[PDB]
Amino acid sequence: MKTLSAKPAEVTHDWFVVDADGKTLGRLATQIASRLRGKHKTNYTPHVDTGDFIVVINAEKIAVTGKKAQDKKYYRHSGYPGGIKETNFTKLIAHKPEDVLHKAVKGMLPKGPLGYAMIKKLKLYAGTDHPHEAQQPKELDI
Amino acid sequence: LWIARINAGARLNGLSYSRFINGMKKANITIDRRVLADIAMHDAATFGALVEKAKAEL
Amino acid sequence: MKVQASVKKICGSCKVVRRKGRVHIICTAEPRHKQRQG
Amino acid sequence: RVAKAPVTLPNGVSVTLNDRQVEVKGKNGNLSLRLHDLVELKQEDDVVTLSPTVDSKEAMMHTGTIRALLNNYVIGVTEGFERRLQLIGVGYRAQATGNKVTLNVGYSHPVEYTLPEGVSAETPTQTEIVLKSNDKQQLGQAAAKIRGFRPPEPYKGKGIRYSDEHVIRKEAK
Amino acid sequence: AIGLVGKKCGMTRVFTEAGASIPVTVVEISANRITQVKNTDVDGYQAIQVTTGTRRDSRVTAAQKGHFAKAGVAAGRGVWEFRANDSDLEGREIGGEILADLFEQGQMVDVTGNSKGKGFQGGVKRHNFSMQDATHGNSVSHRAIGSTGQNQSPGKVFKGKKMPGQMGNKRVTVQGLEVISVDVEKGLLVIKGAIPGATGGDVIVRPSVKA
RNA sequence: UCGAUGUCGGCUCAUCUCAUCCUAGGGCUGAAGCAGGUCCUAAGGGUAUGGCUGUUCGCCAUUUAAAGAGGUACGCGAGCUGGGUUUAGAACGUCGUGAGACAGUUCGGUCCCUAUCUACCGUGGGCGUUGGAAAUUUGAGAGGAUCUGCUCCUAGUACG
RNA sequence: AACCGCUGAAAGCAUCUAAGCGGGAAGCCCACCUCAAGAUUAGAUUUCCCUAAAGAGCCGUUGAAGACUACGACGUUGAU
Repeated sequence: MKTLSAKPAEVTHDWFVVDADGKTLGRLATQIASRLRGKHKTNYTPHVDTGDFIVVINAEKIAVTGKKAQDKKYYRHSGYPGGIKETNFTKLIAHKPEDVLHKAVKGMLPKGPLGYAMIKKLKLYAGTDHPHEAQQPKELDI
Repeated sequence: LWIARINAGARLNGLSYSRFINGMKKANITIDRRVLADIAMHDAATFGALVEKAKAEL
Repeated sequence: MKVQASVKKICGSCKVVRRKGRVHIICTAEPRHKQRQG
Repeated sequence: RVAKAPVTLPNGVSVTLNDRQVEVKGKNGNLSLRLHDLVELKQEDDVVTLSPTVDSKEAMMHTGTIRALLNNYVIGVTEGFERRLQLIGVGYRAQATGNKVTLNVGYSHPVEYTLPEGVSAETPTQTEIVLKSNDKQQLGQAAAKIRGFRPPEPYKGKGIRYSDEHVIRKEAK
Repeated sequence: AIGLVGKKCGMTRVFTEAGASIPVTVVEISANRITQVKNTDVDGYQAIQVTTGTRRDSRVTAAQKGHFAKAGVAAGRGVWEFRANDSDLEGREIGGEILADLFEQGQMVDVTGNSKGKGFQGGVKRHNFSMQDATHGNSVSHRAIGSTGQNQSPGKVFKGKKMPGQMGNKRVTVQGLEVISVDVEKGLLVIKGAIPGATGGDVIVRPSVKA
């Protein structure tokens, strides 16, 4: 008797829809990261991607508690001297509303080639309409 | 790895790992985590029965 | 107005007001006595 | 105390609450505000009472502010709000035509100001300006904006000042 | 905001009746044949595509030949595009003509061109670096770049550092240039200013955004 | 760190902080006006040439809107110089009997390295972009730029 | 941003703030100029071609283009 791996050829990725309207950013991102990593499956092995395809709608309506809408700052560096740029949660959700949840899930997910694959799996769409009618995903509440 | 897989199975059956192991220990079930993970991975119904015993002991 | 760590009323006319988690002293009688904490 | 104080309604004025929005109809005009969730509105003939959903130090304040808003709206719609501005100086004169008022001041270019909706400005004489509004908030904001262009000065008193208000005086030399 | 494509013929001068020199450049303007109209529905943005000049069939590929035949225009020596809006797409349909009468005398224009290429040049020329002393013991550093960083901290050259590079042969735009004269019959436009590039090159003339 | 981490100053080239020199927005004023004084916000740009001295500094002259305070191995010599300091010669004052010595002075006195890696400035080859190709392009994003005097007019009006 | 507010209670008054609504800097993000899909999230549009096709390259004459490259033009149906 040996402990077996998931044999990537045999793993199937299911499609789920998550409505981000009115949910807490971090508390939703933790669950999305867990689903993307595949921690809910009994065949989970750290080196195989066994997670699901998470489609998120109403990404701009994600909520943060306290004064974090006006005080949570996102920094980045351009690589040039003094090239440190800072934006707000509110301005970021106005400009690129996906990037908030994308960044939150990225920070939670592991770093590496396999983490890049799982973050590739993630699908985020603003608004109540998504171009995944063909996939026929399943509504999920979490 | 065994603990992760057992947690996954217990949560599929409606229970967490820290309660499932406690229920095992209260039921006096001596199955090791290696065998428990094997059962969770390759036989869902037997693991469901184990979770039922644990939940009846809790 | 005077910016200082210690702000206290200088007369009865002076009034203490808190805005944006900051301490301000405003008196109608005198403009100079007005103070802010910071 | 203010929250406890019940608002008195004239016979003509009528107030309705639906979908958490308060609407007041009177002869002068119609005024609408948004009710706070902690606060609750009760209508009994000839009177209106405001009470909080939950009893707390946080909610008492909100119910009080809502009561003050509603009392101000009731009396304003019944009679309206009037404010007076005075211009002091040889070269200062104000002329109001229609909804736009032009004020002449020290600056070379004559300042032109457009009043917001629900505000009417009349000038029986150039020196003094009269502003009449349905509601006190708009009246005060418009008066403050008009005052902003040419605030008073303490050496000679020149500028735009409210009749009620008093200007501090300073002596040169 | 749609413009036109011309050829720089060189610089000359215009005398004013008051006796004032006006240095001008003459741009040859062959009729710009509209080859494609772009819109929000099909393309997502609004623009006018034009061709100018002439190209022989041996040099016109089958794909470009079909692209031109769709519009019904004769192949030119290049295809250009102008960002346009609803006002500017009013009367411009595929196969139409844009002439020098797009621009009227006395208005400001912006001219874009490919500046003369100086090749690989040093800091002294390209970045206007101050030259080091010719004498007083100088050895091999008359035109040297000099220090490029400070020390261990940071210990790296910062990005955007000014160093010897290729100079010229880049897109350059000049703004606020008047238009002295327009000739539809000769298809020539006369523009105040340097109008960057060399003579015989292709220059883009557009209305000034500043106005 | 002594089987070696090159000193001060100058030149060239910079990068960052704000405890802001000018510009920009304000409160108070013993703010009549013009000019200021103090403090708050603000680092986007700009923030001199010469005589003396090896000088950093400092004094001076003449300007400027202003001639800011600092960190970066008191930035920067495998980028340059080598005037001072700090070898070997010689001399003055002083100390020592003497050889010699002086954060005392004076004249003179070899500054190496063809760049492997990182970094940076340019410019190409390869493949990829769900058949291939010729063109036109949207823009996630990145960089550049951001300075300011004087004259006239308002008006010799407001103020005095 | 500092600062100045309107209305307004906690705190019958007062109060720029707790709800709500304003003004406000060479500063922040756009707007201006340049680059930009190796943006592996590799996008979009119009044409052309598929039993060595459409095209690309080599080669040759070469350019206000260039270190070599690359880029631009032309090669008898031609002014390179």
